[PDB]
Amino acid sequence: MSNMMYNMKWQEAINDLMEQVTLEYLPLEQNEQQLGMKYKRDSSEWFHFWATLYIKYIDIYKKLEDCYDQLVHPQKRVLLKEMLENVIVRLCETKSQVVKYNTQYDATYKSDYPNLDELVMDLKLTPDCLDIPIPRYFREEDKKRLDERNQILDALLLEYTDTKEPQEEQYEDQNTLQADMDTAIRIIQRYERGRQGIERANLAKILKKEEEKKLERQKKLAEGTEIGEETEKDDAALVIKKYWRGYKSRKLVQDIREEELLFLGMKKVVEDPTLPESQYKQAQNKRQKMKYIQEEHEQEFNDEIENLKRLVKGNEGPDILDKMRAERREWIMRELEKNEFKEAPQDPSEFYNQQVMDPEQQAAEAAKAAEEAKKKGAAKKDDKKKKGKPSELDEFLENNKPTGPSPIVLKLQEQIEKHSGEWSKRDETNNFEQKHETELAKMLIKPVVEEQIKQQVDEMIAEELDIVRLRYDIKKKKQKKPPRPRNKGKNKKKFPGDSSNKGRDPKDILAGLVEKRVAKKLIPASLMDLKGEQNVLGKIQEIQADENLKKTEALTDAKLKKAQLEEPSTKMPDPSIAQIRQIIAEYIAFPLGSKYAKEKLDKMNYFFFMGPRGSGKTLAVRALAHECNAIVLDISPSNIDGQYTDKKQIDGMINSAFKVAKEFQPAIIYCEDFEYIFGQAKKKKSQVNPLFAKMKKPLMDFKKGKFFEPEDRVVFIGSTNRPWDCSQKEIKSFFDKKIYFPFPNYGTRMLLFKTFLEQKKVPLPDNFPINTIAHITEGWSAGSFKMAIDRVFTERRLQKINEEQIKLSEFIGPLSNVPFTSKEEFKEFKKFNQVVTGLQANYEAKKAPADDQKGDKNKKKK
Amino acid sequence: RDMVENFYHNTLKEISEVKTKISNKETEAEEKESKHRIDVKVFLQKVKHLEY
Amino acid sequence: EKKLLAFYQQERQKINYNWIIAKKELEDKKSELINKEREIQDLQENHFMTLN
Repeated sequence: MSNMMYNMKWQEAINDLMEQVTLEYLPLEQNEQQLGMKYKRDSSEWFHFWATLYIKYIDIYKKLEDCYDQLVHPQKRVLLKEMLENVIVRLCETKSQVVKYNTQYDATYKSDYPNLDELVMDLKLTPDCLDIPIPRYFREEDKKRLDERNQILDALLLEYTDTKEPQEEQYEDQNTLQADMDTAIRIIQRYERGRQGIERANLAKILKKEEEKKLERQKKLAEGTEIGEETEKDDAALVIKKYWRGYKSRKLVQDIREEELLFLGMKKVVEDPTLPESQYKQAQNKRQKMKYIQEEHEQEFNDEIENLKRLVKGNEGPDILDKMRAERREWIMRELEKNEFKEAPQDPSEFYNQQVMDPEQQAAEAAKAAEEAKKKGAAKKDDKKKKGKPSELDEFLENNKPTGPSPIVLKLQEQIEKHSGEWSKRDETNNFEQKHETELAKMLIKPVVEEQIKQQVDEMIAEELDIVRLRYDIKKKKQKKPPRPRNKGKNKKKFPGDSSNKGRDPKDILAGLVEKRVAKKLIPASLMDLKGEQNVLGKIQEIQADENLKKTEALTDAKLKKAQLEEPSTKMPDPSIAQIRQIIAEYIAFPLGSKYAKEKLDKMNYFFFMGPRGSGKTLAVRALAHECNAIVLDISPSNIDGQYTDKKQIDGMINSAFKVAKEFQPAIIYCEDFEYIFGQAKKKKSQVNPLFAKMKKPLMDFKKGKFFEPEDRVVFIGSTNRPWDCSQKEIKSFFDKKIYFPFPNYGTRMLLFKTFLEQKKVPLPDNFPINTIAHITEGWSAGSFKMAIDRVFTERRLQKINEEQIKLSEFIGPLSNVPFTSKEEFKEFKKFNQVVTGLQANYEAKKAPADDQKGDKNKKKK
Repeated sequence: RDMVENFYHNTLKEISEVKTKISNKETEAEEKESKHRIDVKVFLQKVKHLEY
Repeated sequence: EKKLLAFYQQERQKINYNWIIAKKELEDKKSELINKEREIQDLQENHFMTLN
């Protein structure tokens, strides 16, 4: 069931990969057949092509990752993993390529959040087709080191922290009253006395009304009025019967309505996860069994390979070993004849050197060497020439040449053909369990035994050659020692804190960090936990922004234009939550979670984040840490306040954290409140501790030194709450990339409301106007949303939700209580995003004309 | 929208039902193949009972 | 009111596309189940032939 379905899914994924490879080969061959002229392909067509490629590769990624998640053939699994990492790499490269050509509207947007919605709808897929949840195999793969790291972390936490549950984000409530118990008692007493007096005076009013009615009835009876009493009961019974029959009719009407709801399909039939027979439970059990299956096959296949290599070496070890001994003896005899027993070999290694020259190989390599070294010959004559500036067309063609087959393209394609040739043509009917085949085991084990034999024979024939050379008493021509490895005092970039951690092994530094609370076990989280919608109408927002800017260009009043341009260009749609999830996943999970992607992608390990408090930065940090099983070290001034009071301790802690990250791979460093360390010095006297600002120099030198190796899968996290505090130039030049979390929109905010309300286990009303509350709540961050939702519902309130349906006014009070972000803050966030990201740089780029000249500049020398 | 939500939900439910049907089908097929091989070996052992 | 109309329309179109995909997958899996039943019958027939 699972094996066959996953075989078909891999089949479809390889079909998609072959479709993309043929598609992209199409431009190269078309160019080859039409290389004569230039190509006037607008950025629109290239954008469509790369976006379709990106979406198809996303589908391939989804299918392949799920297959490896539930692919049980370890030989098949290894191929799936390598192909998946190669596809992930070319996917990141495709995303970058789409980023570069984001020149829509006749502009130069180098946006990390390209808009593919128009293609998405044109291609008949919903936005969720772009989802790229972070693969979960980053943990199982080489899980030993990370599991040991987590074991040590928990041991240290018990050593000092005394707690094991992952710390949750404790948000201090500003609703605390600094009053003595007497004040609260008096307030409660005033409340109770007021309400009791109200009740008693209401009773007095009721008694007055009763007296008035008694007087009126007495006056009426004084008139001798007779009122029939028998008919009153009959009238009451008739009215009650009519109302009861109407109620029966109505209840039956809504019963039929709900029957139509369930049958014709109005209300979804939600499956409770807790029930024993939930379909999700069956799927989870099957996945658990299947995964244990992949590990069982892995272990038994490793044991089979070990035993097979043992038996192979035992049976065919001595024989071919002696044969290659004889070959080495013959080569030594030929060597002696060539030197006439005067100069003999020292190592049989050159035996390979004389047999590396493959006929066809010698041809290919001789041609390549001649062609390469030919270019070196011409580098001697023309030197007096000038150093002329680069031509515009030269670089335009160099960076506009349609890229050919990337090497990773070659890797992925060739893997596809080899899998098709070997495993597709493999008859699994006899091997119904899809376990390893002995043939592949032998084929891939032969290298191990052969190389073991080669090493043993190399040693043995080394002794043989020594003895043979001594036989003729051939004095060993003194082996001139290679220049003594002077360990020069190279000025390796010295970082703060080295003095206090010299001679200490990593475990002691880890214990110190744990005792210092810098490192904490953050609550596990998933990237798909970031409830977010795709930029469905982001492109239309961009079109409207461009049109409004063009209309502004037509304006005549200089003052009006200056005022309009001073305020941030709100017309630009902010990066989508789906786009932000994609960017974070691609930049962190694959590099942090994959070594091959780290090598094959841009070597960046510095991310900055700008957003309102609780807007989801902690959610992203938790999701990444849980998915990649990475230690999170928060050096935020708030998380370290009250413990560091000198520069030496900060330097030592930074050095220890960096060393842990380098050696405790994977590792991640998070730091909030970055403004106090890189804020505006000229500003007023901030209440924050000045000591935090000193972190700039140590981190500055670290960044300028390239401390973390580009392939090393460790990243530094910078997320702030108020972007305007930090220096924009330093932010631009000090972090590899920056991300701004947009305020929730109508659709995304409403969906977040629905997700939280379902999370709290509150019933869903049919006539509830979600978008009304969405409008009422505009201007609040995600953290404020969560805080208000938690505040509104309590234990008894949640237990009483059935009796009282959710009411609009319930959210009226809390919304004002939680922190509120004014439109000015959003405008400043957008301005900082445009400036630090450099979008304003492009804006200024595409407005200055080229008419202005470079004339006289020498007269004004006085 | 309610129509399409529930039609999608019921279609997914029927997809899960067909998935379970298929899984049970492979279960029964594997059971029958195991019996097939078992009886084949039992006949080959009857070719020894015939020696007896 | 206008905003809610627009959102409901877009989300209805989304689930319409989702339901189309679900129906396609359901048809494919039903065909797969039919082929699985045919495979089971073929295994049974060959089993009887080998027993004979």
